[PDB]
Amino acid sequence: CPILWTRNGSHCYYFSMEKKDWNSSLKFCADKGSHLLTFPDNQGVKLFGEYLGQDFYWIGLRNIDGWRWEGGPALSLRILTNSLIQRCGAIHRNGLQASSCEVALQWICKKVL
Amino acid sequence: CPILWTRNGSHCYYFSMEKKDWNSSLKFCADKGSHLLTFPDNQGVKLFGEYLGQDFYWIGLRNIDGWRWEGGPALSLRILTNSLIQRCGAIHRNGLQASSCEVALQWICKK
Amino acid sequence: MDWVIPPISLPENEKGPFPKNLVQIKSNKDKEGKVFYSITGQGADTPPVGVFIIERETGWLKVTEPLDRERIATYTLFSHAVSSNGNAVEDPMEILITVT
Amino acid sequence: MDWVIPPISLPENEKGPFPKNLVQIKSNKDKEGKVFYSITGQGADTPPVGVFIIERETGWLKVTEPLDRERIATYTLFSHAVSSNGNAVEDPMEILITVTD
Ligand SMILES: [Ca+2]
Ligand SMILES: [Ca+2]
Ligand SMILES: [Ca+2]
Repeated sequence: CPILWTRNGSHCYYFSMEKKDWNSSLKFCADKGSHLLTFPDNQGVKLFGEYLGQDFYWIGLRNIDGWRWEGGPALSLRILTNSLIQRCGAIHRNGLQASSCEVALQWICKKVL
Repeated sequence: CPILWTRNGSHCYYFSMEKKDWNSSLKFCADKGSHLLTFPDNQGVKLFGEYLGQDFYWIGLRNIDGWRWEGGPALSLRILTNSLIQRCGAIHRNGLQASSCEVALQWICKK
Repeated sequence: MDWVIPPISLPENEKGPFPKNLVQIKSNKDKEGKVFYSITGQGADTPPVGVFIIERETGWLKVTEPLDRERIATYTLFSHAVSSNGNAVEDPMEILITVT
Repeated sequence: MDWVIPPISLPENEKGPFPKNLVQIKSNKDKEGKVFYSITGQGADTPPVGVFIIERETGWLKVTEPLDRERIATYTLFSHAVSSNGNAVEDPMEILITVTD
């Protein structure tokens, strides 16, 4: 995969350096023929955490009527939440965490192959 | 060119997420069989600026009695400096910039 | 409802100097004009007083001393936002902070 | 000389709210005891007063308003560090801040 993207077997990931709000992050991944990182089987979050310094990264997870993976099922994992108005999901070394969608954060894109 | 490392041509790079002072960043790349990024031909800094968001990254550039690339020649490029005691070199979007060697910054290794 | 709250994470036993920034909260009402912030709750304006403070003009929530998970595991704060004329531009927002 | 100064990059026309953090400076003397910081220079304590301020106990250098490269392209500040009794633990350090266009 291209420069700035890193490979893990069959998976190609983009751990952004810049920060964007949730919607712009979703759009950046699509525009690059990829998608915001998801764990649709609700597995692998703890493991993946070993790749995340100390910052939070936007992932394809949102709460519109309960937490859901973008294009996937309902979240079955814990997500630490500070306030009820935090409706978009992020990941960091200690697990999943909610944040207001307008907040600029780094994001992670994923593409297969 | 393992996970967290990125490839371009025959080169494999590590843009860190974590931060370390200059000596420790130099030691990290060495422990990984690589070296802190250098531009020994004094070329390519501008172009490389694209692979950098807005953060400063430690590279192999040092000022003991003058600016020099680690195991390379004298620096011949501009380097923004706030103070005379900033003796380690970093790179970011806008070019090279000096920083005190004790400051924790992200870093870039090259293999 | 125009509150914007970034993800708050904070380990116990942090080293100073203090105060240290946590996150910058804001109200999108600041698009119409400058907004001023304050916080209430235990750890803020009630015992343990002043452990958390907020920069009134910037919305920067900060912690003023090291924390001990075994002493106090979580804090519940409330954020407030007002306009130049001192009138509220948001209803208080409850913020639960868990000490890692 | 135990000053530690991170790289300072500052663009003109920044939006608020203000004040905004630039870098956190410090003296390695803070290992021996508490250090208190202050800055002097035009832009700090001489006209234009207050454009830059520093948080006395943390060392956080901050800017208080948008800058205009066209009107002032650079600022020369001097940082100072003292012990609890007011005695100096460092000699002043000149800090040149260039406003990015
Ligand atoms: Ca404890
Ligand atoms: Ca201008
Ligand atoms: Ca200009």
